[PDB]
Amino acid sequence: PAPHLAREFMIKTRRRKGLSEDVSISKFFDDPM
Amino acid sequence: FEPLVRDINLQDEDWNEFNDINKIIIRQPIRTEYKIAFPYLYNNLPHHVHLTWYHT
Amino acid sequence: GELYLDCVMHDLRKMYSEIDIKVADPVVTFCETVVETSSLKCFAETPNKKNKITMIAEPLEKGLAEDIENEVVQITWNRKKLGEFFQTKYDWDLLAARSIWAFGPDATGPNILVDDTLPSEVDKALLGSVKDSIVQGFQWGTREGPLCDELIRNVKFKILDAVVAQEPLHRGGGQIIPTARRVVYSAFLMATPRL
Amino acid sequence: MYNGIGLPTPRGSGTNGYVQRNLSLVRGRR
Amino acid sequence: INLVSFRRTIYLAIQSSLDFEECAHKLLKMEFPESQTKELCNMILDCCAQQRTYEKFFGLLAGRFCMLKKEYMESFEGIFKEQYDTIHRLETNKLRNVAKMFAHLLYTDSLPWSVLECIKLSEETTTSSSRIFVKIFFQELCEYMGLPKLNARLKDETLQPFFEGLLPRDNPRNTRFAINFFTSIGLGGLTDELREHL
RNA sequence: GGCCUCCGAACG
Repeated sequence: PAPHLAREFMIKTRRRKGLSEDVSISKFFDDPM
Repeated sequence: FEPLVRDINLQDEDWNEFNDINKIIIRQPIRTEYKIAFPYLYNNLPHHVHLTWYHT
Repeated sequence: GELYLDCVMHDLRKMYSEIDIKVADPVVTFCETVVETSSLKCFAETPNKKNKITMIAEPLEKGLAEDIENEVVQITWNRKKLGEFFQTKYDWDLLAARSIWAFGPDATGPNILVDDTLPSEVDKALLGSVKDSIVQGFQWGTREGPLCDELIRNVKFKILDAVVAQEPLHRGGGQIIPTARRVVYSAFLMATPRL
Repeated sequence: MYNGIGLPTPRGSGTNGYVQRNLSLVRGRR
Repeated sequence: INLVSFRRTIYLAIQSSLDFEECAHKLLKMEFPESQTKELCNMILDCCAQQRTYEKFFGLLAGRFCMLKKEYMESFEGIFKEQYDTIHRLETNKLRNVAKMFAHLLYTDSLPWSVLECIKLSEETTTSSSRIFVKIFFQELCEYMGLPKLNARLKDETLQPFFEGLLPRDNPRNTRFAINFFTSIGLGGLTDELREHL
């Protein structure tokens, strides 16, 4: 009933789409600063 | 009626993992009436089926 | 709709080619968006250490998103008509509405590209020469979001610190275009995205 | 064969057990 | 007559229908009114302790049963409060079954709420049935209930101050006798709070 | 929220 359905739709969307779990863009995308 | 063309069971470990997903979307518990009138909803054994009468 | 899936399944299998085909359960196509503005600044650098890209993301207005779906002012129209549409519609400043670089993906998706900064107005050749590069890389990054790899909606981008190259051969398309999606991914991450 | 449950041959074994959902499945779902 | 026949059918379906978690569909299919709910819980516990050995199916039927509706878990709280009034009145062999069912439901903790407060009688006042059964349910419930997380999490759940015998600090006989009875029953470091407080 | 296979006569 809660946003867990949307976040689970993103995680399952990446798993079914062939993408890694990711969800952390700090180290991957952004600079360490 | 009967199982008709289906004999007993036909499946595969790699085919079930590719077609289905351990983690997938869950909204409704797969309504049979939805798959009845929609031959594209149920892809199991679509052979010799007279169906798809839309509304009224 | 599901009717096109039924006629496409019965047409494909029952009409075009007869073969065993197993289809998975249908699902809606997810989209990418931004709930809030990006507070953290985007720090990007070329692999050859030449050009540096910095930008921030902000959610577009409701009338700006719906107008973006309606296309609002024509992209081929002069910048004066765009400044009059954004200034007379979203109450944006003349310099802010006149700083728009490029539109969203395929001039369709609600993604704005504009550079408003004090040093940006000092060097015109920096933003002009760097326009086709960042926007050339931002078009590919706008189709696949940083999370679900979906088109970004209501995504506003404003470049702040743009380092222009010694020689232009130092930072090329490979040092610019892919780096534009990384800064957009960082700004989208700090922007608290929403599907 | 209903949705999720059924016996292809109803004459196969004994009689078709008119199953429902079990007053406990709702307890496990809630 | 109504409770005799209701207990005859409840015991007939209780001794039958293996994996009683599925038998809950028949128990709820009986459609007993609210007046037969409390008597069905008391007689349900009587059939739970009537077996020759401790049965986990009774704990599962009580967990799902009591976990079904609000008056169900409420009937488990009130029925557990009435069960705490047994003490020496309960059978010796059935005390292990009451400790196994009460320890199984206590491990889940869902339906019981104040059962932790109703336990822990005074220092020198006991029937030895709640002390021995409290040691059996404390050892088994300590093993399967995650005793470090059960005692550590139970310390912040305010269950100890709500219990008479579990109260440390002021009362010397409660904390001291609780340290001697707990440490003597195998609690080990679980009595260090009452030992240092005493 | 429902779905209830059952179903016998000789000869030998």
